[PDB]
Amino acid sequence: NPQEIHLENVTEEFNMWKNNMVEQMHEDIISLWDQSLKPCVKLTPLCV
Amino acid sequence: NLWVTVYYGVPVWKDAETTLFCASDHNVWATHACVPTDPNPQEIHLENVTEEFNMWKNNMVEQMHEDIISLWDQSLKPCVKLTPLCVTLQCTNYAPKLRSMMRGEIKNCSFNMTTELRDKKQKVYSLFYRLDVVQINKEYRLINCNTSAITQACPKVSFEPIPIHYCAPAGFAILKCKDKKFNGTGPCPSVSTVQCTHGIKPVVSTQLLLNGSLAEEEVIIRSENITNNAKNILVQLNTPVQINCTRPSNNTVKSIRIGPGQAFYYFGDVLGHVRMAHCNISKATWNETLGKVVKQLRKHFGNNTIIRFAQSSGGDLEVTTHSFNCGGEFFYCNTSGLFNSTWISDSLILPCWIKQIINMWQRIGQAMYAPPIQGVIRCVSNITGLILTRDTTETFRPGGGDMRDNWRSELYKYKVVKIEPLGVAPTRCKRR
Amino acid sequence: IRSENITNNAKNILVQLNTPVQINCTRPSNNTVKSIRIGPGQAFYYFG
Amino acid sequence: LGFLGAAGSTMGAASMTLTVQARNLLSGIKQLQARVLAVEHYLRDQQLLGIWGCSGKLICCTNVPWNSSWSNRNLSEIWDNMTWLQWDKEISNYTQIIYGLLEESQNQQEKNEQDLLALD
Amino acid sequence: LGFLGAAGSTMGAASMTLTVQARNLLSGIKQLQARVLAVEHYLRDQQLLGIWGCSGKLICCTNVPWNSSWSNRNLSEIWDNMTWLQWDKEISNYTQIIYGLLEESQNQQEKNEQDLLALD
Amino acid sequence: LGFLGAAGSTMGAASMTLTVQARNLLSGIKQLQARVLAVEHYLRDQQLLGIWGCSGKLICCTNVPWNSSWSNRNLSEIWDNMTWLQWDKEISNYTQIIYGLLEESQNQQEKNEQDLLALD
Amino acid sequence: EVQLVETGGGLVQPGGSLKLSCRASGYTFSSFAMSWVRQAPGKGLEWVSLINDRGGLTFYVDSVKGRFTISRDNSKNTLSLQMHSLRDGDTAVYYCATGGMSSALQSSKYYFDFWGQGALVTV
Ligand SMILES: *[C@@H]1O[C@H](CO)[C@@H](O[C@@H]2O[C@H](CO)[C@@H](O[C@@H]3O[C@H](CO)[C@@H](O)[C@H](O[C@H]4O[C@H](CO)[C@@H](O)[C@H](O)[C@@H]4O)[C@@H]3O)[C@H](O)[C@H]2NC(C)=O)[C@H](O)[C@H]1NC(C)=O
Ligand SMILES: *[C@@H]1O[C@H](CO)[C@@H](O[C@@H]2O[C@H](CO)[C@@H](O)[C@H](O)[C@H]2NC(C)=O)[C@H](O)[C@H]1NC(C)=O
Ligand SMILES: *[C@@H]1O[C@H](CO)[C@@H](O[C@@H]2O[C@H](CO)[C@@H](O)[C@H](O)[C@H]2NC(C)=O)[C@H](O)[C@H]1NC(C)=O
Ligand SMILES: *[C@@H]1O[C@H](CO)[C@@H](O[C@@H]2O[C@H](CO)[C@@H](O)[C@H](O)[C@H]2NC(C)=O)[C@H](O)[C@H]1NC(C)=O
Ligand SMILES: *[C@@H]1O[C@H](CO)[C@@H](O[C@@H]2O[C@H](CO)[C@@H](O)[C@H](O)[C@H]2NC(C)=O)[C@H](O)[C@H]1NC(C)=O
Ligand SMILES: *[C@@H]1O[C@H](CO)[C@@H](O[C@@H]2O[C@H](CO)[C@@H](O)[C@H](O)[C@H]2NC(C)=O)[C@H](O)[C@H]1NC(C)=O
Ligand SMILES: *[C@@H]1O[C@H](CO)[C@@H](O[C@@H]2O[C@H](CO)[C@@H](O)[C@H](O)[C@H]2NC(C)=O)[C@H](O)[C@H]1NC(C)=O
Ligand SMILES: *[C@@H]1O[C@H](CO)[C@@H](O[C@@H]2O[C@H](CO)[C@@H](O)[C@H](O)[C@H]2NC(C)=O)[C@H](O)[C@H]1NC(C)=O
Ligand SMILES: *[C@@H]1O[C@H](CO)[C@@H](O[C@@H]2O[C@H](CO)[C@@H](O)[C@H](O)[C@H]2NC(C)=O)[C@H](O)[C@H]1NC(C)=O
Ligand SMILES: *[C@@H]1O[C@H](CO)[C@@H](O[C@@H]2O[C@H](CO)[C@@H](O)[C@H](O)[C@H]2NC(C)=O)[C@H](O)[C@H]1NC(C)=O
Ligand SMILES: *[C@@H]1O[C@H](CO)[C@@H](O)[C@H](O)[C@H]1NC(C)=O
Ligand SMILES: *[C@@H]1O[C@H](CO)[C@@H](O)[C@H](O)[C@H]1NC(C)=O
Ligand SMILES: *[C@@H]1O[C@H](CO)[C@@H](O)[C@H](O)[C@H]1NC(C)=O
Ligand SMILES: *[C@@H]1O[C@H](CO)[C@@H](O)[C@H](O)[C@H]1NC(C)=O
Ligand SMILES: *[C@@H]1O[C@H](CO)[C@@H](O)[C@H](O)[C@H]1NC(C)=O
Ligand SMILES: *[C@@H]1O[C@H](CO)[C@@H](O)[C@H](O)[C@H]1NC(C)=O
Ligand SMILES: *[C@@H]1O[C@H](CO)[C@@H](O)[C@H](O)[C@H]1NC(C)=O
Ligand SMILES: *[C@@H]1O[C@H](CO)[C@@H](O)[C@H](O)[C@H]1NC(C)=O
Ligand SMILES: *[C@@H]1O[C@H](CO)[C@@H](O)[C@H](O)[C@H]1NC(C)=O
Ligand SMILES: *[C@@H]1O[C@H](CO)[C@@H](O)[C@H](O)[C@H]1NC(C)=O
Ligand SMILES: *[C@@H]1O[C@H](CO)[C@@H](O)[C@H](O)[C@H]1NC(C)=O
Ligand SMILES: *[C@@H]1O[C@H](CO)[C@@H](O)[C@H](O)[C@H]1NC(C)=O
Ligand SMILES: *[C@@H]1O[C@H](CO)[C@@H](O)[C@H](O)[C@H]1NC(C)=O
Ligand SMILES: *[C@@H]1O[C@H](CO)[C@@H](O)[C@H](O)[C@H]1NC(C)=O
Ligand SMILES: *[C@@H]1O[C@H](CO)[C@@H](O)[C@H](O)[C@H]1NC(C)=O
Ligand SMILES: *[C@@H]1O[C@H](CO)[C@@H](O)[C@H](O)[C@H]1NC(C)=O
Ligand SMILES: *[C@@H]1O[C@H](CO)[C@@H](O)[C@H](O)[C@H]1NC(C)=O
Ligand SMILES: *[C@@H]1O[C@H](CO)[C@@H](O)[C@H](O)[C@H]1NC(C)=O
Ligand SMILES: *[C@@H]1O[C@H](CO)[C@@H](O)[C@H](O)[C@H]1NC(C)=O
Ligand SMILES: *[C@@H]1O[C@H](CO)[C@@H](O)[C@H](O)[C@H]1NC(C)=O
Ligand SMILES: *[C@@H]1O[C@H](CO)[C@@H](O)[C@H](O)[C@H]1NC(C)=O
Ligand SMILES: *[C@@H]1O[C@H](CO)[C@@H](O)[C@H](O)[C@H]1NC(C)=O
Ligand SMILES: *[C@@H]1O[C@H](CO)[C@@H](O)[C@H](O)[C@H]1NC(C)=O
Repeated sequence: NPQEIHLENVTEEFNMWKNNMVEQMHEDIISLWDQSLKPCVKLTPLCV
Repeated sequence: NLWVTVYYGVPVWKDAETTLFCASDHNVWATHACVPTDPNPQEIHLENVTEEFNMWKNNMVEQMHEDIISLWDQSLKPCVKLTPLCVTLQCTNYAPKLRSMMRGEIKNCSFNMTTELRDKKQKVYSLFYRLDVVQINKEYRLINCNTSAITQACPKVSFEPIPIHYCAPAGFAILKCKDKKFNGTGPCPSVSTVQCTHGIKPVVSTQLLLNGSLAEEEVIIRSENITNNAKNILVQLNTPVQINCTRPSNNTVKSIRIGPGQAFYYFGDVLGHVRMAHCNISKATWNETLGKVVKQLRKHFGNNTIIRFAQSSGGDLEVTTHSFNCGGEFFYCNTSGLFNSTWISDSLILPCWIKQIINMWQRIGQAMYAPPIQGVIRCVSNITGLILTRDTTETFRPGGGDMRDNWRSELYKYKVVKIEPLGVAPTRCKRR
Repeated sequence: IRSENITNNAKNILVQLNTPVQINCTRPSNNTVKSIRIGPGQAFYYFG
Repeated sequence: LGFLGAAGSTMGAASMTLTVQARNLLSGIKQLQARVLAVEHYLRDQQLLGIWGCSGKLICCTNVPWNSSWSNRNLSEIWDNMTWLQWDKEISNYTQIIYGLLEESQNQQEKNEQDLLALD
Repeated sequence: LGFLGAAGSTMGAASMTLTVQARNLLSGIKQLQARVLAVEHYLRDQQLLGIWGCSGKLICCTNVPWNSSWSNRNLSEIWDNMTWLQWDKEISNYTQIIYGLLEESQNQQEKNEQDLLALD
Repeated sequence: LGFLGAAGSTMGAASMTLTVQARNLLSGIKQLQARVLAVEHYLRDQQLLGIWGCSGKLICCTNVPWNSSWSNRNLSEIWDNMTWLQWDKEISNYTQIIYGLLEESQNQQEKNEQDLLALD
Repeated sequence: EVQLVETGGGLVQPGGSLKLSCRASGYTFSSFAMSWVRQAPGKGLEWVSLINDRGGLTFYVDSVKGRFTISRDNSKNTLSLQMHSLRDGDTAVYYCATGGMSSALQSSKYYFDFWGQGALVTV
């Protein structure tokens, strides 16, 4: 139940270019990606 | 007529052991991961407070030791593993016509080295110091092959001993001792409280301590038990002795790829002359320095007791020679020219040498390969203290090996206590 | 006798005894163990 | 003064710096554990104090009389001529007794209040 | 007795061991998380008691009348003949209603006190 | 309304939703650190509020007079013509002064209470 | 040696006001509670007011409760009494005295240790 409350009569300043939520998403995506490749086969024997 | 009254916020404490956090303002020490610093490290003098200190039971020392070993291992973990180098080497002498001190010190060896593709090998020539190789019966192996794999230290990570401050967690406080002539134990009457210690440089050395603090007034000699020959004596000097060390050889560093994104750095050649590494100590300063040490030793041993200094007795280089890291090279120096006297009531040169295979902190089983440093090295530091041991005369010899003593010499002034702000006392009131 | 469902033959039955039964096990052979270094700091132990 | 500045002063004088001490009690695994533990410690002292009937007060008195056997060294002798660090040793073996009494002579108070409020 | 020793006793008798239970609520990632959660849980109950106007108390009464629809069972029938574990089931569907009433009939009190203090 | 629903309203109306806001303040290493920090933050506000002599209260008042230099803006025509977000900026440079005064005119009260209770 | 010295006083007509004061030395001023005691010409001794050592708690006899203020200044080592709405029944010698209540940490007294000589007030 993702409730949302309208903040009637509230005006607020936004700045998408300084939004650190982006940085967290960036780092979490890379981390999940990398973690998922740890339990896998290495192909170093193929560098021939 | 009196009633129990409860007070919260009472200024009392007990000795305690806790986890301290560090702060400082890449490096081997993860200084970037240790940065909750404090620009205003306020200190509060406590009037009329006398506290008992004991530097030999100070758990701040044990934590510092553990943190340093841990940081070292983490920082130098994600580096090239030189397992392809544990091969038979064919070696000759680098400068076979040399008639100097360096004759026989540098070997010129060949390898059958791996390369980027698994299908090929490459022939590689490199120079090694004598102390890094073992003849196996031409026919040499690297010394680490006997016990362990070796990792190349990352060339991008500095060994400079950047200062680290230790800060208390809330609920705890750090107390400074601050008496003059404080010998490590007992009741300093000049105690003050701080949130966080001053910065301590994690300088690692044996025999002589470098770049540390100085005694305020006179040489201070400290020991867990001054009459127990099984214990070390830590001597804090009130004056620095300047030491100038160098590596007078212009070396060229070469590198090759040994795998898919892996590279090995090595000592290629020498430009100009081949000369022995060494350190210069003012002769007059050193003699004055020992005279001060002896004067203080006589306070415990007698002014009619002959005191002599002597050469270290044996064991491996970390205990028989002075050692330090200058410019990234690991030096070992012969201190026999310093500890040679007998006291009864111009410059000195320590020959030195370097080696690239290093076993830190007695961690047998994990070796580090120190990549060579390009160019020449000059390094200047002062001796701020020394470590001595003991055999109608007393004989003192240089000690070392256990790094905890290097840290005891900086943390002797501090203790950690737990604040216990709750207590009772009789007063005259009844609540209702 | 304990079972999640004693009438379900697909389940295990755990039986707790009120007396121990002593069991004496052995390997009646005098074996010699040898070891070989197989790498720089690694050793293999084996039945010699 | 500042935190622990009154540590070497008398109990009486030091009773005026309780606020200073209180504010400095409360603000990678090893460090995180230390922070969690500091919080648990803080809460245990607050719980205990609350059990005794002393809630937000830094100074509070109760109905438990002082026993003469609990180092009853006069009164001015301790408030004017002793520090808290010394007092903490003078009665170190009696704190569990005192704490038990403080809890007991609270539960009795709560029952009396509950009954009085039931009168019409 | 000891912790939970009164669990099988009647509510009246068990109301006298509240101190015992309260003191047993307070004191590698999985274990550390369990400790952090124990603290968050504890604090939520303390916050709730504070909101209801009942802070440093184990027992406190308020101005919310008992509604007979909330499982009326006489009075002595409950206190002298039921355990807390049974009572907990008798009114399990009404605790949210009761809690809401306890919060509302506090906010009304805080405002009335604020206004009375404004009289000269 | 709901959490922060009154954020755009006047201080007057907003003062009636304090319960709503309070209940939403309190409830892998980086996630655990965030939870621990939220607890430390919460406790610091509770400690501060307790030091000032205001414990289990959402609204309380004291003996520190309002200084005219602290953004003197009428009363009735501002209290009900301003939001809390605006007020917060109007006095942002004075909160440390006010907080210091709130502690001083509490420590004085604790000492006066302790002395009055000592009159036989 | 205690030095409690009263000043002020004089003749003031009914409904008027005056201020008495007492300066003191020898004893740490700030360590003691102080009071004013009235000596009417025929009553001898009447307690009038008490102030604690920090100057925060004051107590009065009902007869002056809505009229008199007792005050202290620990930097000046001064005790004072401000009288208002004076009546004929207030004619008396007013004495500065040390004693009465205490701090709850220090052996409460409930008696007067030292006396000044007294200012004369006539209404
Ligand atoms: C005892 O304290 C002294 C004083 O701090 C310390 O000596 C100092 O060591 C540092 C590093 O060895 C010296 O700094 C060097 O100065 C030269 C001057 O041209 C620079 O070129 C060096 O930079 C190179 O290495 C860097 C490593 O990351 C590279 O990033 C850089 O690009 C260069 O390659 C470096 O700055 C400093 O001059 C000396 N100070 C003195 C007085 O000699 C001494 O080592 C300490 N003792 C011990 C045992 O550590
Ligand atoms: C590493 O190699 C050395 C060299 O063979 C072994 O130690 C030698 O043991 C003989 C036995 O008398 C000594 O005389 C030599 O002086 C030793 N050399 C050194 C350098 O100590 C050494 O034991 C090997 N290490 C391991 C783990 O086997
Ligand atoms: C400090 O060192 C001295 C040695 O100089 C210790 O004294 C010795 O203790 C052993 C214990 O069995 C005795 O057998 C020796 O006879 C003692 N030596 C002398 C000269 O009496 C001393 O105990 C050490 N201090 C502590 C605290 O252990
Ligand atoms: C230590 O002192 C020696 C002198 O005893 C220095 O050696 C001289 O260094 C200069 C530098 O070019 C040479 O030209 C001289 O020929 C050297 N003299 C000798 C006798 O070899 C040495 O450099 C000093 N080392 C340090 C680190 O200062
Ligand atoms: C190590 O020894 C090798 C073998 O002598 C040196 O390499 C030779 O250098 C001469 C100099 O012109 C060349 O003509 C030879 O062809 C080289 N031999 C090989 C196999 O390449 C080598 O330079 C020595 N290493 C150093 C650093 O001096
Ligand atoms: C215990 O196991 C028995 C055996 O499987 C379960 O009984 C069966 O339940 C299904 C449900 O439709 C019936 O169709 C079968 O005919 C039942 N078998 C018998 C032999 O009656 C029984 O329900 C299980 N008990 C529980 C609690 O799950
Ligand atoms: C496994 O088989 C080998 C091969 O037969 C045995 O080794 C031989 O033992 C005899 C006994 O004297 C020697 O003479 C041979 O020279 C050995 N052969 C080799 C290649 O060394 C071996 O002993 C058997 N293993 C065991 C455990 O019995
Ligand atoms: C003050 O403490 C003393 C003990 O420190 C209490 O006296 C004890 O009371 C128990 C009760 O059974 C007796 O058995 C002990 O023998 C008593 N001890 C002594 C030394 O007499 C005393 O009752 C306490 N006083 C108050 C008022 O609580
Ligand atoms: C006790 O609770 C009952 C419900 O559990 C309340 O009765 C309800 O009151 C609302 C008010 O609008 C009515 O709409 C419902 O129909 C009522 N329910 C029943 C069953 O009548 C009751 O008023 C509460 N008692 C008190 C004193 O508040
Ligand atoms: C209200 O605040 C002002 C300052 O913002 C206080 O006035 C200051 O008082 C100090 C005390 O010595 C003086 O040094 C300053 O010069 C004063 N400043 C001004 C602007 O007057 C004022 O006293 C406070 N008022 C109250 C009632 O506390
Ligand atoms: C490399 O392997 C070849 C194979 O015959 C051998 O002849 C050569 O000497 C090896 N090189 C070194 C440096 O051992
Ligand atoms: C340090 O001072 C204490 C003071 O009692 C003394 O007992 C101890 O022996 C001293 N240390 C040395 C090395 O003498
Ligand atoms: C070392 O050799 C390089 C080669 O270019 C030269 O530039 C440098 O100055 C030399 N260093 C010394 C100390 O001679
Ligand atoms: C070390 O170098 C400095 C540089 O000025 C020199 O003055 C000093 O004497 C040197 N020390 C020694 C022992 O030669
Ligand atoms: C050390 O200095 C003292 C100071 O007088 C001097 O007498 C002594 O001979 C010096 N020692 C040496 C070895 O020069
Ligand atoms: C050593 O000299 C000091 C100087 O005061 C003296 O007190 C002490 O007794 C002397 N010790 C001996 C063994 O003579
Ligand atoms: C240091 O020089 C002395 C001089 O004889 C020698 O005995 C000693 O073994 C040398 N030390 C080392 C580690 O080579
Ligand atoms: C110690 O000094 C004597 C004096 O001649 C010298 O012969 C001896 O070799 C020196 N020892 C060392 C280790 O330098
Ligand atoms: C040598 O000691 C002095 C003493 O003040 C210090 O300033 C200087 O930095 C020290 N030398 C080094 C290289 O740290
Ligand atoms: C275990 O005991 C319960 C008690 O009601 C019974 O219903 C159940 O069937 C028993 N199960 C077995 C396997 O005995
Ligand atoms: C196994 O062989 C060893 C060889 O020395 C012998 O000592 C040991 O007693 C034997 N063990 C048994 C159980 O026969
Ligand atoms: C320390 O003792 C002296 C003794 O008179 C006292 O005056 C001083 O105030 C004391 N220090 C503190 C912090 O009270
Ligand atoms: C208790 O304190 C008072 C304070 O003056 C002192 O006179 C008295 O002698 C003390 N009691 C004892 C037994 O000394
Ligand atoms: C208690 O009085 C004595 C009298 O000399 C003094 O030395 C001592 O320091 C006093 N205690 C305190 C805590 O000031
Ligand atoms: C606490 O008990 C120990 C037991 O020996 C005793 O020495 C100590 O003095 C006691 N402390 C108090 C405050 O009586
Ligand atoms: C258990 O029930 C019996 C029934 O008579 C009662 O006497 C006993 O006290 C009860 N136990 C507890 C713990 O209340
Ligand atoms: C209900 O309360 C009445 C009050 O007198 C009592 O008599 C009656 O027995 C109670 N009911 C039960 C079941 O106890
Ligand atoms: C309440 O009384 C009934 C009467 O039979 C009894 O069975 C029940 O156990 C009693 N409840 C408690 C908690 O003792
Ligand atoms: C709670 O609601 C359920 C819904 O079926 C009901 O069975 C249960 O008895 C209710 N509990 C109470 C205390 O009324
Ligand atoms: C927004 O402003 C209007 C202006 O009259 C007001 O009526 C309304 O209630 C305000 N909204 C909120 C949430 O206060
Ligand atoms: C100040 O408050 C008074 C109260 O009636 C009001 O009339 C006046 O307009 C207010 N002044 C303002 C908002 O400037
Ligand atoms: C305050 O009154 C003005 C008058 O127009 C209005 O515009 C403003 O929105 C009011 N402020 C609030 C917070 O409602
Ligand atoms: C706080 O000080 C700054 C300093 O420039 C000022 O601009 C700001 O308006 C001040 N805030 C208040 C509430 O006065």
